[PDB]
Amino acid sequence: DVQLVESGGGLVQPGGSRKLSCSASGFAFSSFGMHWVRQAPEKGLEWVAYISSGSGTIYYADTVKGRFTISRDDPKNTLFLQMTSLRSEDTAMYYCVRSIYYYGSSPFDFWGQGTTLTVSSSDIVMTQATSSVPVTPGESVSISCRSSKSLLHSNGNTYLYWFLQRPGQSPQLLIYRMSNLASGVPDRFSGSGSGTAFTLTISRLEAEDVGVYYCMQHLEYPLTFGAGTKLEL
Amino acid sequence: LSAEDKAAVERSKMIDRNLREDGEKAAREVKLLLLGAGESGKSTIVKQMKITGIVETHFTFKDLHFKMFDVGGQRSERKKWIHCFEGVTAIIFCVESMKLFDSICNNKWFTDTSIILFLNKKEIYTHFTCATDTKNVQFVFDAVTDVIIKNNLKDCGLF
Amino acid sequence: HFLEIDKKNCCVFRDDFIVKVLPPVLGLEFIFGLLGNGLALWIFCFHLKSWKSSRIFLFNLAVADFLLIICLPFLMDNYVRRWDWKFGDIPCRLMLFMLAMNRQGSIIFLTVVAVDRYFRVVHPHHALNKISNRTAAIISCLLWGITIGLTVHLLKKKMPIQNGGANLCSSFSICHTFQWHEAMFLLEFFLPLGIILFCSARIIWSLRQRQMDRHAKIKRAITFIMVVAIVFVICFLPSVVVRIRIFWLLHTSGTQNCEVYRSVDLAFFITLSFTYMNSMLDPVVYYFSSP
Amino acid sequence: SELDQLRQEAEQLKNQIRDARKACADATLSQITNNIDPVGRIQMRTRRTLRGHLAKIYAMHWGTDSRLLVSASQDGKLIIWDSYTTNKVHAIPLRSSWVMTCAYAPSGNYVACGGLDNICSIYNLKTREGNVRVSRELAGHTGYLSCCRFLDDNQIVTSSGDTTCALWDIETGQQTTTFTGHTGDVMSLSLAPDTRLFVSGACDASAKLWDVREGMCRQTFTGHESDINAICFFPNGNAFATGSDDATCRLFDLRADQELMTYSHDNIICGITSVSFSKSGRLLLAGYDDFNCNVWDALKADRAGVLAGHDNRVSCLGVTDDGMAVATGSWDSFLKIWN
Amino acid sequence: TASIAQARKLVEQLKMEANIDRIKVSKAAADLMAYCEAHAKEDPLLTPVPASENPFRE
Ligand SMILES: CCCCCn1c(=O)[nH]c(=O)c2[nH]c(Cl)nc21
Repeated sequence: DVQLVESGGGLVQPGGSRKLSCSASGFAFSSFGMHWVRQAPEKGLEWVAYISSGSGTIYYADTVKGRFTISRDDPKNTLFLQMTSLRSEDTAMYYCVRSIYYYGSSPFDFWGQGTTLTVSSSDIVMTQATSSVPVTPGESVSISCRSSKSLLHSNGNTYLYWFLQRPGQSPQLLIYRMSNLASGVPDRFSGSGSGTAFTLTISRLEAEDVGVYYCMQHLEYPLTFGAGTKLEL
Repeated sequence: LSAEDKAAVERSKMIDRNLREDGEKAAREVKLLLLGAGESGKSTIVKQMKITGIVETHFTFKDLHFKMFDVGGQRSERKKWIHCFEGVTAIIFCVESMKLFDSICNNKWFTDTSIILFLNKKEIYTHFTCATDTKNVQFVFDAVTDVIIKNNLKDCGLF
Repeated sequence: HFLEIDKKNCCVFRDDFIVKVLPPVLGLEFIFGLLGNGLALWIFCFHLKSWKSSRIFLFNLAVADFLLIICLPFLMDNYVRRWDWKFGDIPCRLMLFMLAMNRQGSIIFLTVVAVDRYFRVVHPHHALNKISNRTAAIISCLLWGITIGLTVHLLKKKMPIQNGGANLCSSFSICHTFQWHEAMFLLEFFLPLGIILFCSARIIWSLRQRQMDRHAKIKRAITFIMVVAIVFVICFLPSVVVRIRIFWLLHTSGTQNCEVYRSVDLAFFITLSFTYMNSMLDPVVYYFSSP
Repeated sequence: SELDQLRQEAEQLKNQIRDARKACADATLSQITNNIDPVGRIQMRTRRTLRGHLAKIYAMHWGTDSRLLVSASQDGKLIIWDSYTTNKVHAIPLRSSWVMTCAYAPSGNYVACGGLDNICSIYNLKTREGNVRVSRELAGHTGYLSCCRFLDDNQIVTSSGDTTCALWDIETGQQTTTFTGHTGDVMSLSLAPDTRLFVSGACDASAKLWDVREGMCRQTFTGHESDINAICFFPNGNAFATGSDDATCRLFDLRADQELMTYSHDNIICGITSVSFSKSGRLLLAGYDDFNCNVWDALKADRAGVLAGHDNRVSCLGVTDDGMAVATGSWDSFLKIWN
Repeated sequence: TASIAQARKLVEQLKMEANIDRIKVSKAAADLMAYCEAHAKEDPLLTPVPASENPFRE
């Protein structure tokens, strides 16, 4: 089965340098692109870096540009992140996500387990006004998050994604391009929208669906996530 | 052009890179078709130059790779699948034989491909095989060489 | 007679017998090259859709020949007026630049076609016999860039020069110095001459040695490459021969009364027009050879 | 004492069925369609040119969404183009280089491709990884295959050169039903839009019609002298065309069980490689091996237009499921989308 | 029995296949033109559509 085990981190002094070795064991690696998604403690997700297939395209977030480097080693199936001048706000959990781009593909399909890193001490903006929605199982609940600019493109598809982060688990993809459904999820989930107003509708709440929902745009880098909205029984 | 479309274009470019590498690697190969009675030493001369579906033989002689497709494995009608093998540098013949020769000498799709004829027991080239296979391989390599000369001269417009 | 150009002692000559031979030959050259190159470009760009690597080089040669033929009418107008450029200063430098650039381009692409044939016939298994269209286009652009790089100095060196009562717009003057221009002319004949001769000799020798003269169309191919070499030599030999002769008459004696130059000077420019016959004859032999 | 009587019975049956056919042949399609307005001159230009192949292209097939087309070639490479953008989506390398045909599942999940290896291997596009893996190899055909078509994600109908068509089951890999009625090799297939009947052009100048559930020859059509090299259903599902080496298309009818109208031109003396209708069943595109395909009219034999942008002959062609364009894979390793 | 079985199968096929149910050439032709005229607008090849709706463009 697909897995992405990373390593490193645990205690760093300010201004230091560390390495994370993200490895995809036993599957295609040269075909897939890879990103780095960092999650501040009890905060939302924040995109960090992305190296393309064949290392022909590399992109960093504006807040870590010049301090972070991302490299891949295809023959041994490893991904690296070199941090320089680790500030106080860089303490977070770092994930490893695969993303393969072609017509009909589902980027951000699989997410790594994540290794915590501790430090001793413009673009499209997307908002989720609602924070906590305590809803008992059995009744449909709508979660909505709005974008500053219309995510629709001249091609005709809108690049808005939805993720579910179960407590103590890595986020997983369940809706890509605002309408489709990731393979391996129940059909009860379904989203919709037009341009700027995006919504997510679940047919019925189960016991295992409880978690936090994130929405991210993918027209152009940097890809800003959204403040996660939590739902509880 | 969104990020997804640009990454798809990059993937396509990598695909063309791999395709071009494979094409350059396989262009130096030369394909040959083995055709004959089937019991007149065809396998004998095949193993001489060696040192379901269609039998395929591969070997290099002098900075050039030879692919030899034996057709004796399939006993279906010869004309019906002849449209696949229309583009081949030459056909090696090892000696119903007269009818087969007459049919292949005036094929509509074989009006440009030469025929190499071997006597064990378009231009047609003939050779009498000997104990030393080096002479026979030299003859077949030379004939394929003139075929390549003709193809290049036709491409450049001189021919 | 005597004149000074850029602190250089030169001997220009505005004589007769120039408005007698040169304009009749130039006019017929123009009116035949127009039709030949128009038919070649029609059969290349529009009526045929198949771009092979040798055909790109042939098309480049055709483009150079067509541009040279278009430039030719202004040359006919100039020689009609008995060496009096009545156009301007920018058009004169532009015309000299175009003349030099497409002459060198025609020679370079002729050499490239000869080298391609040499590789096709003698070295059939080499890589350069199956190159991609991208590489061929890159090579074409590189050769064009080399030509422009060798002729920006003609583009920049001077403007039309007043003399007597008229103006002269020329670059092939005679002066007591050996600049890069005359050496470049001698090179642009001799080096491609050697390359073409070597390629043609090797093609002939290999075709005859490999027992190929029996074939019918191959005999036509041999005779056509032979006449290509012969016509190149015939079209480009008198100009360089007269240039070497005037160089010898320059080093020995020289800067004298310069009347001795005139007897051969009129021999030069006439033969210069002969080179344009090359541009006329390539469509006959190069593109018009498909059976 | 038995062969003669049965042969005479067969001859009598042929005579009486031919007389029954001739009974309702009072009218011809030409005089019926003489009144309707002709379409006129049709200009189809090469909108796009998909390059990347390096050998002759034997077959291709559009997806159901009519944006992706998978094309085979001699180099043993299977390429899934994106017709709108002309950028590759996949490049599958094949075990053998003699693939005569490709296919495409209606759902777009699976891809099939077969050839001289007597195998129509089904590929798994949307897998967990990013590489297309072979999912099955259907063996059991005595000879070479020429067209395997997908009923759905789990049923495929093959057509081999051993005078036999079979309906396989993907998980089991064995033929549930076999169609043995032909005498010569089979070169074509066309699944009806309702996916219940199909017609295969054999080598005996006869095209038969079958039932995917029963497994018997429902009807049989003749009218050609050479082998039929193409087959294409009418969009309504009641007619089909037959391309043969005699340089003449032949529109048939299932209900009438007879030739309906012929398509001949003396200036063409070269055979037919592939035939494909249009969305509305009005234009019968036929690809001849005389280095250019031309557009016909399904009703009045009007040679409306010619597609002559190909260096070599057009081997296979097809039309989208929404009728927007057509493509023509030729022998110079070029796919051209004409609209 | 090879010829006997072959002739038996041939008899079966040429017996049941026969000509069961048939229509007039005029009827089939009328059906064909009815289908063509009912779908003449929705065939982009028959009526060259404007480039704005066309998904193939330079
Ligand atoms: C356009 C008037 C130029 C006259 C002198 N001249 C030259 O300066 N360069 C040349 O290439 C050339 N060819 C011929 Cl004929 N005359 C030439």
